[PDB]
Amino acid sequence: DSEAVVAVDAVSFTLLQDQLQSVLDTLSEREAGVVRLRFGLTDGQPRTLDEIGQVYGVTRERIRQIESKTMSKLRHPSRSQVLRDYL
Amino acid sequence: ARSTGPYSMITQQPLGGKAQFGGQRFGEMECWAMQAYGAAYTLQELLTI
Amino acid sequence: EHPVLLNRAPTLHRLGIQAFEPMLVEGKAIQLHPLVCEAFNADFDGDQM
Amino acid sequence: GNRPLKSLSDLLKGKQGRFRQNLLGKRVDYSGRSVIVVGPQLKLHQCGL
DNA sequence: CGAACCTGGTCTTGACTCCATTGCCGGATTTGTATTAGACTGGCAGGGTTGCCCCGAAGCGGGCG
DNA sequence: CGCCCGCTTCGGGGCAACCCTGCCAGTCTAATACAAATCCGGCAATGGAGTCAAGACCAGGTTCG
Ligand SMILES: [Mg+2]
Repeated sequence: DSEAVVAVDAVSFTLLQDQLQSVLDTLSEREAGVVRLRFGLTDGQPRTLDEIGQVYGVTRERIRQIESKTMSKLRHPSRSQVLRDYL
Repeated sequence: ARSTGPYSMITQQPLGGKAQFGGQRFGEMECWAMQAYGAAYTLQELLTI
Repeated sequence: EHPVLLNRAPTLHRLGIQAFEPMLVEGKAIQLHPLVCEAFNADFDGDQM
Repeated sequence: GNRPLKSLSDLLKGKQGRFRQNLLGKRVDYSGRSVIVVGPQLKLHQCGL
């Protein structure tokens, strides 16, 4: 049954979620909120730049600046060695 | 040997034979043997989870 | 200190399943203690457990 | 090929029904087999692996 | 003790690009349905041999209103 | 006269161990004619979503008077 639950990717995915929430908690709060809303990690609904700037009450260019700054922070390998093995 | 491998289609048992992984058939007489010991939890293990 | 079971089909009676403490052995054949051959009805003609 | 078909009553009758084949005796995970050899230096509660 | 700096971002504003997303709109293709006027008129066709057990069905000899 | 029931036989379903080990089975009147549906290919309304350039804006760490 090649669509059955493989039972090792599931626990790898749960460990991915735990480690990913830890690494996203290593940042500040506006940053992690922007990342979680930009990639839908809180409900499965991917919020875009205008919704995020609306729910934070700023402009969308500020949201894109914060997005680029944090995604530059995450590509630093100190925030990345614990996630590199997850591909 | 098998820890977790392929699974059967209609029923959801582990598969069979060294060509796949498969497990060994914990058949009916072995169920009788572990009943006769009185090991109830291990029988529940081997037939559910 | 983590025991395993040793089935031998056909499990005629209650002592076909016993629990042994395992230990690591060079090679690929399960080493069985000789004093349970009478319970397992296991000569060493190529029997598998 | 002139093979009789398998109706609903043939899913339960005989040795290949759900009862004798998949309800009572299941393939299990966390399992394995091998050929056996004599272990005359083992303790009684030990075994090879 | 103050002046001036230059730099950490913080945020906004406007201008521009790109891109999905319907919306027609027309041709291609795909699927369904109908119609063929000489006469034609009751199937192939195969297997199947164990033995034992329990039970239920059909039948035959036995007596009888 | 025809009427009914006790043993006999005929048939019919159920069962006959258990581990591994294997892996994918068949065949002919034949096309037109049309219409609904579907689909797919190409511009054409976008406006939303992203992207950059520029700056205003602070208020704090760095240096000169
Ligand atoms: Mg033997």
